[PDB]
This record gives sequence, C-alpha cells and structure tokens, in this order.
Amino acid sequence: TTYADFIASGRTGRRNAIHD
Amino acid sequence: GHMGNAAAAKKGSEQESVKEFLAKAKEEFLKKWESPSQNTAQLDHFDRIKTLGTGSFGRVMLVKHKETGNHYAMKILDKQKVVKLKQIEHTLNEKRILQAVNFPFLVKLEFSFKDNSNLYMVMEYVPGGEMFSHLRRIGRFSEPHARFYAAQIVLTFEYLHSLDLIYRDLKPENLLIDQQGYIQVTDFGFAKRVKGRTWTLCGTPEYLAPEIILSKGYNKAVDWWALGVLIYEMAAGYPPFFADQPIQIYEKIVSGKVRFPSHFSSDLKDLLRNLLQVDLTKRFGNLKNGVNDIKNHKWFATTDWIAIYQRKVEAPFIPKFKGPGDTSNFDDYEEEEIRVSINEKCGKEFTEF
Ligand SMILES: C[C@H]1CNCCN1S(=O)(=O)c1cccc2cnccc12
Repeated sequence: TTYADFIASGRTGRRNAIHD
Repeated sequence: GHMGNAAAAKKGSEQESVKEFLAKAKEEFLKKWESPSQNTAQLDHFDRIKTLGTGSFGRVMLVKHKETGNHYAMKILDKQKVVKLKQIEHTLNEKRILQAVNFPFLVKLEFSFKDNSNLYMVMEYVPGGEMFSHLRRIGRFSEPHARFYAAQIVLTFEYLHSLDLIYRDLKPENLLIDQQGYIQVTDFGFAKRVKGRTWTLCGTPEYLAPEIILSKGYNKAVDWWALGVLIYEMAAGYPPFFADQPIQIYEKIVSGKVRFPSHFSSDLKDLLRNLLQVDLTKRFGNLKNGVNDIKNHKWFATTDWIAIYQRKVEAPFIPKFKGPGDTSNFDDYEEEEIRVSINEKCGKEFTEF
C-alpha cells in the first residue's frame, strides 16, 4: 500500500533541507 | 453564472479590500525594512530553561525574562559557525525579515541582540510544538482540519508575496501550533525578497517544485506548489512524492503524475491537481487571477477568510498546555553551555545584526 511504501522509504522522520 | 448579484458584489468588494490591506501592509513593512531595530535586550535579562530545538543553525532555547516572568524562544547562533557554514547573508536576512514583517501567523521577534560570540533572536514562545509531531501522531488530519491550517498558509503567502518575499521553506516541521491552535511560521533563512526570478537550489526534497529541481529560474509560484504538497501531506498523512532517496523523489516530482488516497474529496483532488501543476502556465497562484484562484476554489467554499485572519474561528485542535513554560510538545535535547568569549568574534560580518 502507499502507506507501507511511505514507512519503507525511511523518510517518515523530520526531513532536512538540502543544504544540511 | 456561478454567483448571483449579491454574492458577486460581496466577493468583488472583499477582493478589493484585500488590495487595500496589502497596500498599507507594504508601507508598514518597508519602513521597518529600511530602518531595522537592533539591540533591544541583553543575555542577562533571561534565564535559560531548556533546549526546544537544534540544528546546524545552532539551537533554540526556552528562556524566561527575569523582570516580567514571560517565556520566549531564544535562537542562539554561533557567529564563527555561521561564517564557516557560509550563512552570513541568510542569518542577517532572517533577522531583518523577522523584525520587519507583521502578520498573525508569523512569529514575532520580541528582542534581538549580540555579544562577543553569539547572535540572539528572542521570539515569542509557541508552546504547541511542530505540526509535524501532531501530524505523525494523529496520522492524518481531516479535510476541515487540514483546511483550517491551509487557509492560514494561503493568507500568509498572500501577505509575504505582496512584499515580494518568496518563502521557500514550507513543511510541517517548520510550522508551529500556538495555544489557540493557530499556525506560527518561524524560519526565514531561505526567504528572499525578489520581485522576479531567482535561482538558488534550496528547500526540502519532498517540497521542491519541479522548476527548482530542473535548475530553472523560478518565482513565487514555488510556494504555491509547496502549499499543494503540504495540504496533501496533512490530509493523507504522507507527502505526494516520496522514495528512498532524493533523486527518486525528484523523478516523481518532475513526472507530472500524482496519486490520491481514495478518501480525498473530489474538491481536494481538483485543488491539488491545480497546485501540483508542473506547467507554470497552469499552476494556481501563478495565473492572471493570482491568489483568488485558490481562495475561491470549491475546497475553500466554507472558509471565512476574514474570520481566519481575525482568529475568530474555533481551531479543530488545541495542543495540551499545562501552563507557561511547559515544553511537553517539544523533544528532549542534550543541554550545552552558552560560552561567551572575552574577545569579539566576527564583528564586521554582523554589524547589521
Ligand atoms: C527547529 C527550530 C527551527 N525550525 C522551526 C522550529 N524550531 S523551534 O521549534 O526550535 C522554534 C523556532 C523558532 C521559534 C520558536 C518558538 N517557540 C518554540 C519553538 C521555536
């Protein structure tokens, strides 16, 4: 499912800006 | 047509009144922009309580003003670290913007000052924490709940764009919830005052507009793209474009394809298809009708824009607040000392601060 794909992306936490 | 006489005249009058409001707001902003306030407090006016947030920028601490007892959020930047990270201009600009703007959903800079080692921005303390936490905890927001927040961002961007400010840093991590449940926008390091186009690759992968990814010159329409991302994530619980790695995210963003949860209303999908429009000639917020295409969209038909601006709408969610100084909506961080050297560091660089 899309939700499962989101969990699997590893990007569920706070996301940094590109410059970081 | 879609409106009879009464509704059409009411809408027209409302849209004219916005113009009048924004004209006055620009005059007020330009006065403060051109003569910024400086040096309105000092460090020993405050007791440092707890770190609320951290980053490469430095940290933000909850502080208490000794005389008044009022709590504030104090952003502390190490002048030498800012220089090393090539962030002098961004740091000066952030403070200059913050002391010049005035809007109910933009955090207020109550004091600022510097010492031999550090720069300090003392902002109002917004005790509800980041939208991000609430979103991840609750899972997703109902469409009315998402709309209440979205309406505040629409008005805030309407205000900022009228000042020729592009925001460029929209995401749930960067939106705080205040004690009445309303939004506060705090971070302005990536904001830029430009009338036309600009070219810097900056932002967060999931929220980047295609024209940024594609290394084009771009304009304030990237903020309306990012609003579409935010509304989608608030209502779905996950963003429209995600993947293991940013390069894969960018591929999806530029592809022109987006998919929606089955629980999204048709009105919401229509709005999002018009905000998440890769073709700049077709993106809402970038057309002849400007912000009106968004504000007059069916998904916002129940939104009383003036009532939102006046903060007379009952928020759908009030964060827990066990009294002033309460930090339960923030994370726990390791507490470092605040060292102030006997020797001024990077003086010339930060004259304007
Ligand atoms: C991570 C940093 C910078 N990004 C926005 C959120 N924050 S912050 O939560 O510390 C944060 C930043 C600015 C003002 C604040 C006011 N009240 C509470 C917290 C505040």
